Amino acid sequence: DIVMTQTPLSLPVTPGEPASISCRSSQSLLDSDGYTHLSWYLQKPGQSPQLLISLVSNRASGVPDRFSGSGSGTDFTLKLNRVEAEDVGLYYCMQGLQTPYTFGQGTKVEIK
Amino acid sequence: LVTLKESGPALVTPTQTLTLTCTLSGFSLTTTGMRVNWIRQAPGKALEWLARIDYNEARFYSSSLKTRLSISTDASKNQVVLRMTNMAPVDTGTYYCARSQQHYYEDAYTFDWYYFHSRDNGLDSWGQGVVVTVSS
Amino acid sequence: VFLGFLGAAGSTMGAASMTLTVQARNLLSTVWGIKQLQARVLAVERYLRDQQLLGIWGCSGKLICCTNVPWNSSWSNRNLSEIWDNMTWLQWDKEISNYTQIIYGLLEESQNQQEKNEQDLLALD
Amino acid sequence: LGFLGAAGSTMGAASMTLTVQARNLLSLTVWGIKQLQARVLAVERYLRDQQLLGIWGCSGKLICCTNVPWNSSWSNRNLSEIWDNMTWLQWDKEISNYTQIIYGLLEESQNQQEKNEQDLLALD
Amino acid sequence: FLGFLGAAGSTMGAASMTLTVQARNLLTVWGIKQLQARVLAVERYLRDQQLLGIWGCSGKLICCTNVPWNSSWSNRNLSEIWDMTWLQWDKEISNYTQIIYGLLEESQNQQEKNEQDLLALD
Amino acid sequence: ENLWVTVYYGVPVWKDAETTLFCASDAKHNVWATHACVPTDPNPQEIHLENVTEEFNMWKNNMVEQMHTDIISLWDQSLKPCVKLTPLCVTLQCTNVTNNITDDMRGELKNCSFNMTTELRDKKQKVYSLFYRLDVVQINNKEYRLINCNTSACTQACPKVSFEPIPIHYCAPAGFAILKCKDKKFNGTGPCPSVSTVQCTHGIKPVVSTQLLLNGSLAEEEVMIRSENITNNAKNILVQFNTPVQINCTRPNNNTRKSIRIGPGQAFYATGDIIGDIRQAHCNVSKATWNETLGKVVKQLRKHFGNNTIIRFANSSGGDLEVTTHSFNCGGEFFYCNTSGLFNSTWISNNDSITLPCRIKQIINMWQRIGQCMYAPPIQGVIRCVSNITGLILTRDGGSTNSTTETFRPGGGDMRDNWRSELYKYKVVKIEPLGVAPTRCKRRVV
Amino acid sequence: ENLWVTVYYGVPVWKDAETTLFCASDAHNVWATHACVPTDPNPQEIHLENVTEEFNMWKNNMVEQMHTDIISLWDQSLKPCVKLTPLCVTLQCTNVTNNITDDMRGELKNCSFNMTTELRDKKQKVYSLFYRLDVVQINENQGNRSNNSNKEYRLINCNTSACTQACPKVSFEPIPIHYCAPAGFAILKCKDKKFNGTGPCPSVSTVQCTHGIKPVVSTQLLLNGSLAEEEVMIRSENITNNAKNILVQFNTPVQINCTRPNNNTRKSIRIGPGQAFYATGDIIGDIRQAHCNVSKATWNETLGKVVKQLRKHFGNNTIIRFANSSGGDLEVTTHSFNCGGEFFYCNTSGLFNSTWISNNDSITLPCRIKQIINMWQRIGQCMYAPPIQGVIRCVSNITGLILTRDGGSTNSTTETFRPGGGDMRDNWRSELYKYKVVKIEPLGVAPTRCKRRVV
Amino acid sequence: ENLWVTVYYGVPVWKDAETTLFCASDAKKHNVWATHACVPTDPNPQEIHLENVTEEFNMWKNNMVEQMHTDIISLWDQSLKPCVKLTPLCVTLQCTNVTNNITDDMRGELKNCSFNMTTELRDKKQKVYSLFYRLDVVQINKEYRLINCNTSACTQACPKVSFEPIPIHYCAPAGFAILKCKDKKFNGTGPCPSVSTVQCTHGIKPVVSTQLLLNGSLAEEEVMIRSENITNNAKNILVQFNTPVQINCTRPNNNTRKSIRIGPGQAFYATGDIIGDIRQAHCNVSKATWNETLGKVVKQLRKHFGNNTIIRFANSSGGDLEVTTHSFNCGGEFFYCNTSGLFNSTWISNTDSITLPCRIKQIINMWQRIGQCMYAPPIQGVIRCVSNITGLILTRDGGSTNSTTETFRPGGGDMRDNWRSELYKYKVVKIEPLGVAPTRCKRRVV
Ligand SMILES: *[C@@H]1O[C@H](CO)[C@@H](O[C@@H]2O[C@H](CO)[C@@H](O)[C@H](O)[C@H]2NC(C)=O)[C@H](O)[C@H]1NC(C)=O
Ligand SMILES: *[C@@H]1O[C@H](CO)[C@@H](O)[C@H](O)[C@H]1NC(C)=O
Ligand SMILES: *[C@@H]1O[C@H](CO)[C@@H](O)[C@H](O)[C@H]1NC(C)=O
Ligand SMILES: *[C@@H]1O[C@H](CO)[C@@H](O)[C@H](O)[C@H]1NC(C)=O
Repeated sequence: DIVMTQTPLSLPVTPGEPASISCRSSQSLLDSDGYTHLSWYLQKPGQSPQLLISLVSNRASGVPDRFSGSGSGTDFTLKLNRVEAEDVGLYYCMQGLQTPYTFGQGTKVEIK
Repeated sequence: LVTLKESGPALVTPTQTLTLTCTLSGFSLTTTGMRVNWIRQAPGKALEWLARIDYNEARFYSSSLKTRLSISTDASKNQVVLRMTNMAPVDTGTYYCARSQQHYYEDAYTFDWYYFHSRDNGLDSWGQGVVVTVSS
Repeated sequence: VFLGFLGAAGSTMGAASMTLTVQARNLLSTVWGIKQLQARVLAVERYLRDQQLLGIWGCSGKLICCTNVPWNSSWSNRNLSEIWDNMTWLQWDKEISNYTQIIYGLLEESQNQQEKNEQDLLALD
Repeated sequence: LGFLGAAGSTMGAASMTLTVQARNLLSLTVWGIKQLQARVLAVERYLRDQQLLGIWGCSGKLICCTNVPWNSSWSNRNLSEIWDNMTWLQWDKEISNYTQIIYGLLEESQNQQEKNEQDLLALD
Repeated sequence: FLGFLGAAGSTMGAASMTLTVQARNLLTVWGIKQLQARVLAVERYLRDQQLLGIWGCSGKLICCTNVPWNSSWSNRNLSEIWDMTWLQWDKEISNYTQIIYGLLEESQNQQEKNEQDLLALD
Repeated sequence: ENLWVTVYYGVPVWKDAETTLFCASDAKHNVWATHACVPTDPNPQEIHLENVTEEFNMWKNNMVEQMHTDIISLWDQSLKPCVKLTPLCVTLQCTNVTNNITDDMRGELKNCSFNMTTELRDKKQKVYSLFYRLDVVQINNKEYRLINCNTSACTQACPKVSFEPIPIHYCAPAGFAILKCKDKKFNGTGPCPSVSTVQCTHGIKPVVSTQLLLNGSLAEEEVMIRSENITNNAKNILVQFNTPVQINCTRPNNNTRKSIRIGPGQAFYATGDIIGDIRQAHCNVSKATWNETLGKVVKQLRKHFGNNTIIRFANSSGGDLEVTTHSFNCGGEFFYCNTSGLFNSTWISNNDSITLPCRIKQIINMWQRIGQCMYAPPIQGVIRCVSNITGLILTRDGGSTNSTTETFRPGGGDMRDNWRSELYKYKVVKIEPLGVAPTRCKRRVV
Repeated sequence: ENLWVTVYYGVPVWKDAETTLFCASDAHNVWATHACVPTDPNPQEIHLENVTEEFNMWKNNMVEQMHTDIISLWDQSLKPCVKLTPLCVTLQCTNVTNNITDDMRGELKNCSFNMTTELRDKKQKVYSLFYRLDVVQINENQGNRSNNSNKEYRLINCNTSACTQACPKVSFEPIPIHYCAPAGFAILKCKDKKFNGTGPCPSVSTVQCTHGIKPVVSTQLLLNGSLAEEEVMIRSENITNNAKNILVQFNTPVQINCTRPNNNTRKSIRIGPGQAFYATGDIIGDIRQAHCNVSKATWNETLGKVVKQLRKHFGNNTIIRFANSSGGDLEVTTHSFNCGGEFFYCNTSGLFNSTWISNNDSITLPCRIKQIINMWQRIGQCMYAPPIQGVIRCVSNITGLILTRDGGSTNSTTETFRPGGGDMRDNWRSELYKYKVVKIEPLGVAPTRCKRRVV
Repeated sequence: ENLWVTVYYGVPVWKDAETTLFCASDAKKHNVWATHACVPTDPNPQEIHLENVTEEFNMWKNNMVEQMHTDIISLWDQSLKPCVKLTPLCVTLQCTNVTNNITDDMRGELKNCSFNMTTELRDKKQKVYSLFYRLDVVQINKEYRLINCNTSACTQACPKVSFEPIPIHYCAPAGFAILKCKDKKFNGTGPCPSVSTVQCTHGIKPVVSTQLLLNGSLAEEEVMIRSENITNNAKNILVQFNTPVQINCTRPNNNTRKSIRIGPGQAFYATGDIIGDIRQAHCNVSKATWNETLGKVVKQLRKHFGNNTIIRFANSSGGDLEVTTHSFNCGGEFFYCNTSGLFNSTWISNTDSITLPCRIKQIINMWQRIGQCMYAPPIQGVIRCVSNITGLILTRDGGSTNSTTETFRPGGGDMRDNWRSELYKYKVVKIEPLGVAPTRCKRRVV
């Protein structure tokens, strides 16, 4: 299985302040067709997780514009331009290169 | 809109087979690219992908829990059933379900449905999830 | 050439034997291109088949040439005046095509024996 | 010397060398069909000229004499200025339109000679 | 009748009598192959016929000219030559063959000029 | 005291043989490839042969088969550089045609709509076209598909070439001759007392007809009947006329040709719309001339079946439309006429024109070829075409009991029967210059 | 000197040259096109005594022309057939288990894929059974699919070349063809009973056309060939060279019974307008591996005869050993041939599994059937063999082998011989061993006491 | 005193005729021109000089140039026939300008286009990208399309074959001969006083160009100007250089070639990211030698247009890029150079290098055909070639300036003038061995 590492464990930031969540993988997630498979998920407190970004940079439908992602190979960062009061929750990463899919340890976001 | 709902026993005794029924709404598993996953979440811990089933009855399970998981589905009532044998008390947690698709596109010249990649392409929708407690 | 090509077909063999130059002169004159080439090659091979058969005899370059072979009486069984004065070349072939091959074979051995006789003759002068 | 090297020479000088011109009369891709058609045309032209010569009294003869009288109105020239002063090309340009009437009479002359030889050889 | 090419192993005296059977025997992918082979065979026959027709043997398959036989060509007595074979004799005269052909051509071309001058005396 | 054999080179001796003839045209692109043919002679003079008769035999000569294969090969080669109609095999949503549809054309024309690709393969377009009922089949407003979809896709006919039959001449190569007959009382087979030799045959029109001979030659004396075995009803009866009648085949539908861009460079010419009135295509032939022509057929046909017999003309026996209807082509449009009004009469032993309903088919498969085929583009404007009926192809019925009531129906077995009616006098032959004859001549030896 | 030159046209003389030999058949089968001229009913074989001709193989042009002609004939036969271009799709295959056996476990795949119908807008889902040697997994990643999971596969020729499919109305039977020489050329047949690969033939006899040459295609064992006269023969360009194929010809044949016990069913789907793809239907009955049966005693006696003939070219005290193929692709490492339209790839390891010391029962050869065949060691011109309904049986005559000497030994020890077969020209070299085309020269000069008479 | 007509065979008499010439080349992988199947040439060609003969040579009417044009067209089409067709490339391309190390002159010349292409599988596609030049792409309404998309689809040239102009020789068949004019001062039309026959002509390079005769034959002693009508402004007046000038054409962009699986077994060689900086292709011609050659040209033109008449060389007069730009092939890629810098001067009586900007096109129409085009694949590496220009194809301008200020501008869109600049010394004649002449000799009666 591909071990996924997520840094940092907790990200306490003030509203309106940019934040970034780093992520790594044991091996490269580049498919033979040239597509890098990696997705980000947000789990609100008391709600089921929802998809944020897919294929590293493609944004999900209905998700806010502030969410963005980048990276290639074995390094992926989830850059957030502005952190709102509703964006607090647990952020999870996922690799879709091969089964079984492994999630990261999570990144709790709490207001300062 | 596409919605998913899960159901099963909330309190399960140890060493008993646990079954989970997932109801699909707004879509069907008979589509050329649909697939339903199964991800569980322990209280205060990270998520864990358990198993998934494709449209062509392709079943995929986890490496550590291959001998305990068993997924199946039927096109009659449009439901997905996941079976888990030999439940341990450490397996207590919220069990969710998800939806993913290969994103098949139709060509304009020929009328063949093609695709760019053969993977999950992100988990679009997620279920509400049920709380399964393993205790005596 | 006033009679034209094949104009002496219905005439007698005596009158048609003096106009054999027109018939001999008329012997030469994609998928369509390949069939046209095949037709031309077939005409060339048909001309060479008769020309070499007439050349192996003592009639290489003569239209009316005689041979040193006695005519078998059983082939015709009739007179000579009635052949060259009322009979045509078309009806004569029907009477000689039954054994024309044997006549042709004879015309070959006679030329071979005449040629070896000439070869043995040219030895001292 | 060489093919056609005697073209600029006189009629009498060019008549001495004729085998050098007689030997050169035979010698998926489009090249195959092109060369095949050209080979067929060349052998057909050689065969046509050879048979045209064979119907006359010259069978395989380069210098062939004929008993046909020469019409003075065809050229109105003597033997000295046409064999020691002019070439073959200049002679061809003078009887270019008089060749068919000479070729036609040659065939009938040979046809009469053949029947005269056949009838004489039959009487004995 | 030994048959086509059947007198190859015999001597020159026996092979020279039955050579007419060999002289008269000289005359989609398959379509083009057949056409090319037929064209090659036709041109291969006419060439030899002309080399012969150029000399005084246009319609004579057995002829003897007046060109002097250079002894250098063979340097071999005549009685034993007629009775080796043609196969055993062709490999030796091979080098002198082109010389012989040229000599024959020259002699015929002259002979024709001599007969032309001979017919001019009357 | 005897004779000696003397060979002659150039004797006039013929032998029947098969030889591939070569074309000859006046050289005035064409569907018969006039450019890829040797030009004809300005005056192919004939050589009349006296005191000789030749045994002619029809239905067995290789000239008709050679011409049939040549016509098929020329038709395929002239159609090869055209564009292919492979993307046209899709679902067509067709509806009936509006704008005062007549009773005869009721349901015979459909307004089909389908999805086709533009010059870019990643973009579609919704185009519509008018297709006849004979060119479409229902799929079980309803969905329709072309009749050539389960078989092979048909190439469209390049508008640059024309379907006008250019008269071609067949000539025999070196070493062969084509003898021709010249007597007026020429039978089907047998000997001909007036045989002539000509280098090239006359202008043969490569017309394609299945029931009535069109634009052919005329008899010089009277109507003649030709058949392999007149007593056998299985063989077709070839009839030719001495005075032809005129047929007036028109197409009153004033249609507009619409070009549809189906791919890069290639274009599909579809029937845009009927700007004018809608009416059924028909052919007009005078009743008096047809009645007189039929009166001449019975007079020259009763000699083979008796004078007291009664003959009856019936329509086609039944089967496919392309073999039961009079099919031809005028200006690019293929017609299929119902000749039930012509062959409908009874003959006893002793306003003024007949209309014939004709159908129009675009996807036609000429000859008996099934896989290969062609799509005929619609010709804009009113089509006008007049021609001469120079012959018929009849077929008798079985039984033939009580030696009367001989029913005659039109035939149409193969296209060869058309060219057989034109090449009836000509016959190829092979000449043999070698000749053997005895005389008193003896070759002198040295 | 009183000797002068004389010319003779018609002299019998020979010369080596290259010409385009045309064919002749006894007379749809478009593989031969049936347009070739028929052979004569009485082939005249003129014996040519008192003459010896130097015959030499491995450089003769008749085998090269036959190879090029059969390649052109194969291309012409496959030219009007239906192309299999739309078959390159993602095939959802799985292993078959309906009455499967232990030896055929995983050798047959039950594939499912989308196919086009006669209409372009509509598509159909067809099912076909492809062999394991004709499919390759597309996405080999994302592993751990359930033991019974539909893995995604694709044809082997998809990434090389979309080739055609063999038409069912034609047959690949080896119809004998006779190569005739044109005018001005002759074919010399060496009728020597003990003729060796290169040398002067004592008894030579000309002929207008060769005998019936069946264009059989094989790689290791020569099937349906011409046997020897009295003793088996072994030929090679250089017997001391290990890089040359050692051709072997037998004098008596060994009966080989090849069969396919699977009761195959053929289903026809309309891949497009007028074009049809004959797919493999449901198998009726049990599934068993195709094989070939060879008699043990007959093969052992034939091997002993070959060993006896191998003791004269080398030392007769040398140990002759037989091993299987070294390796490589299945086209050369296995005995590949055609049997009733079905291509077989037999494992001949059991045949060459013996050693010889200078002092009923039968063996089963496991064969595998492949549908994609390049057929001439090509890289972009293959063909698809349609399935044949019912069982398939074949009775052939293995008349020879194509051995390859394994060099590197010393002191005349452990001389091993392995079967080989490179170019397909070696298969026809054992059949055209007696023929050699020659160009005749009817012109010749000689001396005689003659002179041209002055007239 | 008596004369008798005699027949002579093998006379040296020839007549002008038309025939198909052979193929001949050295025995020195594939080629777009005559492949290995061509007949090899002899290492020692025979050249027999002929005296006392003045043959009337005449170019622009001989069938040698027409036959060469026809077989060159046939060879080009035959070579492009088995190659992969680029018909599925007609898709919308989302192009954008390239800015990686761009220059001031190459701005907008190259477009970085991305499109959805089909892979080897029928039910799968790939998102590939390629660099296309601005001259072969057109806007649709960022979305672009190929210039050949609305016309006939182009066939991608196979990389195995090469466009190198390997010299070929046109051998005459049997019975025909090739006459070479040995006169050094021989113009287009006139009787050549020194004509020498030859079995096969010299090496004619099948190089195609539009304004400059590249790798042509040099004049023997001085620049010669040939034209059908020296007084007409039309007819494409061409010149020949006695000495060659060097031209260095190169593509400094270090281009790369990437393979895209367009279909099963078909590969579309596209353009990847170039390595290094970008730069415009150019051709370098030395100003000194070009000015000297231009000085020889005006000197050779003044003898035909009269003395003390100032002449002016200016650039093309308009039209498409094929006639307005100097097009040729260098290494495999096709160039289109702006030759305005060369023909730009005014020569008045009594009197370091020039760079030419070039453009490279991938989708071209080599000949004057719209239905046949070919996509040249991009070759990797730096292209550099040195050649010789041995002639120009000039065109005059009409005017009534009293024979003053004669403006000469290049042109000549026809390829047959390029081909004729080498075949001017040769002509085809038909040998007539039959001849009749009278002599005093009579055939004896035997
Ligand atoms: C160059 O070619 C020209 C024609 O372009 C030749 O001009 C000839 O000039 C004479 C002068 O008396 C005229 O009678 C002829 O009619 C012209 N010929 C033609 C074909 O028009 C000129 O002779 C040629 N120069 C050389 C040196 O050969
Ligand atoms: C054979 O040849 C030799 C050498 O020329 C000669 O001496 C000898 O006499 C000849 N023999 C006969 C029998 O003629
Ligand atoms: C169209 O015509 C068909 C017969 O061709 C008929 O069955 C159908 O009812 C008609 N439809 C309409 C809407 O008139
Ligand atoms: C691309 O370059 C062209 C040509 O200079 C220019 O007109 C156009 O605006 C440019 N486009 C962009 C997006 O820079």
